[PDB]
Amino acid sequence: RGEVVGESAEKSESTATFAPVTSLVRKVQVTQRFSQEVKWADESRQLGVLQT
Amino acid sequence: RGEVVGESAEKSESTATFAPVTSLVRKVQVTQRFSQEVKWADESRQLGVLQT
Repeated sequence: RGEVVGESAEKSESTATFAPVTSLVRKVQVTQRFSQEVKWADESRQLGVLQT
Repeated sequence: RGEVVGESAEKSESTATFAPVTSLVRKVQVTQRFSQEVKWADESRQLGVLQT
């Protein structure tokens, strides 16, 4: 901030203050489980279940 | 769905789910009955009745 001062009046200081802020780190996973029966059914009959 | 995991938190599973749906089959008929005298009237006068 600025300060208003007289002719030989004593001057002050006012200085910028700073602080840090920090990230977190999040790991996200998805796991889908199915029978090998479902792989056989899809690859024979062309369902597109594994692709969807 | 995704799951948020720590550095050695235990990972879980979430899998897609599916179901089938089925059509019906439906047979539709229209039958219109007329006298032989109507066919003769129509084709001799050009009535257009049988075209309609």
